[PDB]
Amino acid sequence: EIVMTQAAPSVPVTPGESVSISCRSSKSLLHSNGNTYLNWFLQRPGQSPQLLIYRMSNLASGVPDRFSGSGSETAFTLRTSRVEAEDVGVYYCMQHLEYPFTFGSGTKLELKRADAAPTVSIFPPSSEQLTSGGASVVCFLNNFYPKDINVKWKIDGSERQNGVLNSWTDQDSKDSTYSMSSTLTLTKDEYERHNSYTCEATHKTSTSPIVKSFNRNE
Amino acid sequence: QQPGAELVKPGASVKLSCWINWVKQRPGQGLEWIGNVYPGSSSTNYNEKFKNKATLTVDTSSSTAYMQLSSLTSDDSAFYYCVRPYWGQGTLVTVSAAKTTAPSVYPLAPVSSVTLGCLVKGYFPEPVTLTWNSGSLSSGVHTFPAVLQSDLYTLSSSVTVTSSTWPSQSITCNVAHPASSTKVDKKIEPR
Repeated sequence: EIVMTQAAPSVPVTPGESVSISCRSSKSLLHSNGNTYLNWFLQRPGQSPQLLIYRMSNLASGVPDRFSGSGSETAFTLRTSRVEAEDVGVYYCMQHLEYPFTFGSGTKLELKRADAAPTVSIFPPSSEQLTSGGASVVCFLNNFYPKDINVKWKIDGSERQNGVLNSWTDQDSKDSTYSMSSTLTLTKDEYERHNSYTCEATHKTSTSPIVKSFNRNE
Repeated sequence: QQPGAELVKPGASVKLSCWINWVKQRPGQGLEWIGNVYPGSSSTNYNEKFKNKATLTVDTSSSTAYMQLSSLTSDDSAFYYCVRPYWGQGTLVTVSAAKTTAPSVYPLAPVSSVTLGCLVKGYFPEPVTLTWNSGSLSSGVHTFPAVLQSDLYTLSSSVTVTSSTWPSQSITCNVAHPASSTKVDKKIEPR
């Protein structure tokens, strides 16, 4: 079977700049009928892939004229002119010349933007969760850049590291920032034995952390 | 159109419904072409790797394509899309022995903009679909990938809007859990 390769797993780019995603097949995809059977797809988090280019260089209907594919018989290049935050995602190349059809490994387009500090919000357990005996404290660290961030939880002044679940979003398609959610889950019995709950975010943008807290007795 | 989820037990089999190609994709991974079937003459074509795994048997009466997976392993847990180049919605197959559990859905209210959230806790299997005001609010929304903890998933979503418009202009978090055919529409209210 044909092996499709995309040397780069990711490629950065400045918004409004042009970029190119290269791909190669182990065999020529140029069929005698004159058609080069190669496809390009963009896949966004939680969405089925979507064709961008078909038959090596045909722009897909509904697809902006910013995207276009070129390339020899085994070396292909997808170019995006004046990239937009909306373009982040993973781009794949596919050959459908011979069975079985095969995909490249994907190249993740990453937008490079200006650094931004996170907006931190902390939320105590809802009355509904408490009725059920659980007590989750949630902290959202939103719209920051670059991706790396650290969160630290404190309860009545002491750092707490167990019972914490963290999750990050993929890059934002509207503003190219990242966001992270951190949840500290206690039982209601324990939650009711402490007063102070604190979320601390330490990000590149500053050596001083952004701290948000509440007092169960406030 | 294909179902959102299927929790098949290890070893069991599953019949998934939809030139009808089929693509496999393990969450967080790439895609693999499984094989193209043809309802016209029930002309099924398999990928060697799956030839022994799936069977693209169509149906003229239902006018729907199908693909069956026999004796599944956690290696079979994945998203299965059935494309025509019409991509289906895909079904998330979760090969696990655990049982279905509907999520608890809690409103996250505080205490020039304000941030509210929704915590979706204790469900299995994935996925869950979350929107705000039935999709009307999309601009300042962040939805965080679920994290598996003690055989149960937890997910959260935040939405940020102009502070003067909440609670004056209602905000409700909508969560659908396909596996359990349940949906919850939780209004965020001031504490």
